[PDB]
Amino acid sequence: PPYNADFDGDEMNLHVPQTEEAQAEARILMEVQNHIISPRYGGPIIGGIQDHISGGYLLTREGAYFTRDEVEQMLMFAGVDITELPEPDKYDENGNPLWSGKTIFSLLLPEDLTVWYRNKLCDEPERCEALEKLIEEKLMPDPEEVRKLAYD
Amino acid sequence: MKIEVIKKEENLLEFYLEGEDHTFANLLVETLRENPHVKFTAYTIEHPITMARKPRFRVVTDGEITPEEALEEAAKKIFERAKEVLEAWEKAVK
Amino acid sequence: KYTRFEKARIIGARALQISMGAPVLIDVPPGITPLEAAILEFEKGVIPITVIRP
Amino acid sequence: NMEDAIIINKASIERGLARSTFFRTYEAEEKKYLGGQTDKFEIPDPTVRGYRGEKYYRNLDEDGLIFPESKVEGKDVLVGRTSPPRFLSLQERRETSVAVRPSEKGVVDKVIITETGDGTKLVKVTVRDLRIPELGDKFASRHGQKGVIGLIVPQEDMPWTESGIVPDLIVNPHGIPSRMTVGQLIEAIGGKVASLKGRRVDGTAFIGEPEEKLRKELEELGFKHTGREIMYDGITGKRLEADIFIGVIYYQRLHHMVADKIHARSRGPVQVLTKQPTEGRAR
Amino acid sequence: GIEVQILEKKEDSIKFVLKGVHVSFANALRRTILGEVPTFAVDEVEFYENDSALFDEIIAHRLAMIPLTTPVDRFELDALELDDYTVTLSLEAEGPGIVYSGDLKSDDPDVKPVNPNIPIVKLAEGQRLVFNAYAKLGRGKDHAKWQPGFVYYKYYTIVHISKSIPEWKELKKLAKKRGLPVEETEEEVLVTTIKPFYIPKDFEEYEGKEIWEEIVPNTYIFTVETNGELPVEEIVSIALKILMRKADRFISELQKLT
Amino acid sequence: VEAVYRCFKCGREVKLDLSITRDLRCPYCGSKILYKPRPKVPRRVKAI
Amino acid sequence: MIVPVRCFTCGKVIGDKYYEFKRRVEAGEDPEKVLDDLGLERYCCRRMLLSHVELIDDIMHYRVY
Ligand SMILES: [Mg+2]
Ligand SMILES: [Zn+2]
Ligand SMILES: [Zn+2]
Repeated sequence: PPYNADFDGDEMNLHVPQTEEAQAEARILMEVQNHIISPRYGGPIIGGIQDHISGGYLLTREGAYFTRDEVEQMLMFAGVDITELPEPDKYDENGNPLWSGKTIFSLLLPEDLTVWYRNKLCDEPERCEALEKLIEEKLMPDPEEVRKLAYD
Repeated sequence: MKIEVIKKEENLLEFYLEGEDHTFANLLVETLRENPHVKFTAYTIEHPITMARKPRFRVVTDGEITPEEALEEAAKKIFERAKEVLEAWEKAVK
Repeated sequence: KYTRFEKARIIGARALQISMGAPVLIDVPPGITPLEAAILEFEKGVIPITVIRP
Repeated sequence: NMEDAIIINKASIERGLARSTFFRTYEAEEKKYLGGQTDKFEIPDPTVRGYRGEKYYRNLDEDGLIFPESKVEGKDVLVGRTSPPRFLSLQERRETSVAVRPSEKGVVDKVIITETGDGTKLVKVTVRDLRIPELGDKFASRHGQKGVIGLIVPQEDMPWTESGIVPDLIVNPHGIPSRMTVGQLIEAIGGKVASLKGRRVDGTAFIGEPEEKLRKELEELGFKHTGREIMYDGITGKRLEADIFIGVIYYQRLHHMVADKIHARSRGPVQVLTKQPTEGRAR
Repeated sequence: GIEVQILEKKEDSIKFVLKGVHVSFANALRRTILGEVPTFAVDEVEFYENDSALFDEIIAHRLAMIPLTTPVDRFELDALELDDYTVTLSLEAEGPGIVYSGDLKSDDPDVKPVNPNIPIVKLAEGQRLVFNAYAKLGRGKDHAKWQPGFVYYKYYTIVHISKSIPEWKELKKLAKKRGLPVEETEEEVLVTTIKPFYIPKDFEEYEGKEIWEEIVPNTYIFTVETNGELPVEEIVSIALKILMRKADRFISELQKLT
Repeated sequence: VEAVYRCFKCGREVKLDLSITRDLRCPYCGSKILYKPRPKVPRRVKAI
Repeated sequence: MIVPVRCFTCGKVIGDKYYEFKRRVEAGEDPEKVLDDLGLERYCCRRMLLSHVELIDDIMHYRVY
């Protein structure tokens, strides 16, 4: 998105700084991770596009569940340094354990993050209003109470 | 085939396996997952082009047995299954 | 404290000094490049260059 | 394959899919100057000024012309030719050989010797180069959908339909809704219907075979009318959760190949006036 | 227990059911057959005269593409390191006519083109084509020229058709037309999916609630076919033996760590 | 430096010395277009 | 310019079956029946024979020596 580039024949140039001061300037000022937030409107410019959002929805949608091998393989593929799987979310028939998408996604978030908002999939405002009321009445709701009112 | 150790712990082993790809890696990890003493095991290709022949592994156990021993058990089970499949194929094809 | 312009300028001066023959003020792993040596000196806090502000 | 990139099978490429050959013709005149001085086709002696390395004259004949079917590399001399000297020197012969373009490569295909309108000798040499598809090569269907090869996948990694079909190409389902090219989706069904019934399908603009006829005919042949087939993942060996749309689509290889676009300059030469780097890949 | 049942058997195709095996081992066998089983193939050509309308690099590809028979007894085809034995194919043609694969003369009687009718190039009057081609053992992953055949499989599934559907007779007739084994029962019709079976458009509503499906665990319907380089049984046996040799080598390398 | 060449139209043997030749032509037909024939040395091609 | 030796997708050799298919389909026999007789089940192979065009025969007229 920052380059406004798509892989349909676009060509892009590359330059190599030749002096140590120029290399230091490029390394300190011009690193990509420095410019995540756009200066035009104070919002992110680098972010997930297309398949990233679609896969996120597929992973975190209601009813999504994964098996032992899928969870291990996807965590190893993502590069997460996990060494012990969490408790299974539900048990399938034949005794197989299953993990929900929420649990898998939560392993990537910082340990102390807290936030709530409304996304583009909101279609029944009563469901969101109930959750907002529950969060407003006490700033720390019981997770087992939120999971009864969970809505996409 | 070469084993190049990346890092190891009391119950963790992480190693490259050069000269291999998904064909043997997936079978090995799926055989390992049958062992009840393996807590976490998986493999990945760090890059489909440069690391096409270098699948990275990670094996973690609960301390009952050494990961290097679980690997031996899995590789022996693979051999037994292959041989017993071959006998049935020979007996059925003629 | 430091603006990113000041940090970049200090690191660029230190890297050039190290490359031209100045000794490194901290031990470094072998094979490192002078720019990384200057960056290491910086985050370790050993900087002998100060910035003038009106 | 995101953002209009496409993924192609390695085995199909190795079997002769989209394999192409590139041609380029070089020209060399034996000019006749005023006062009787003239050029000459010959092996450049080491004495002459501008004499490049002996390495580059490895593929020349005594008449000054390259042997056909000999493989050449960058800046290799095709036609050796010397020119009358320049008065700043004297008693010298400028080296004015015609050489391959600096970044090109191939095999000499044919050599032609003719006479110009003035009787001076004229030599034309054409060099052919095999172009196997690689990363960065541009492919486009006739419905306006274009892209470049993002990855070349081994055959055993590609998923296969449960009826025994392996895709030759994989495209992202994301460009379809935004581009609104339903005709490509209809052609995908029509191609498989034609290949299964044994005869081609007419796709004329306003009188072609309607979609509903093709959908019924596909169901008649034993497939599903939606054109969706069950595939198994090529890595894990288990079937994907959703049915996958697969068909046959006409695709074209464009002449925008990465082998002609890549270009890098370390120091190069400089322009005479502004003393700045020259312009273009050729120089 | 592990067992193998043959369903079809012909000149260059074998259809069989594998039971008791996990999906991982089945996919490993498929990949081993596709990529690991070695065959003979042309890898380098030495042209002497080529006046045909096709360049050298096209004729070379066409020569490489031709299947060549591979003897099974003379070589350790299951070894993880292959021999470098070389077989030379020579040809000389002239005048009008189509050059066929049967015109290739080999040094070794055990290595020769499988199909003697494959066209190579058309020659006009006064055109000559003389060359020598060198063939060597190679695996199916380095280049597709060395593939021994083509393999795929599918789950062994039983499709259940409830007789509560008003017109299940049409479904039974379609299933018998497709050639699948149909075992009619009370209130329910069982169709064994030896080959893919897609329900028609009008019955698509009945899918799931009435037309449900059952997947028999650890059972896969394999399909192996060859171009004639090796018999299919030899191909399967070689793949299975390579699977054992790889495990043995892994055991050795792992033991080396102690 | 004598060398052999092939005519463009009739494709016949023409032997000529270009360095001294003034009127380049096939003797059999007035064509001024000639090929340089391929050499007879063996050449090696990778069957990729 | 000439019939390919093997199907691009699966790899089955179909180089020898083109002329037979063309002759039988010209004679009047149903193209699908001819293809099924030749043993080309998967449509990946049938595409290669159905869509092929013979173009070696009209470039042979120009020679380069
Ligand atoms: Mg673009
Ligand atoms: Zn003539
Ligand atoms: Zn095919």
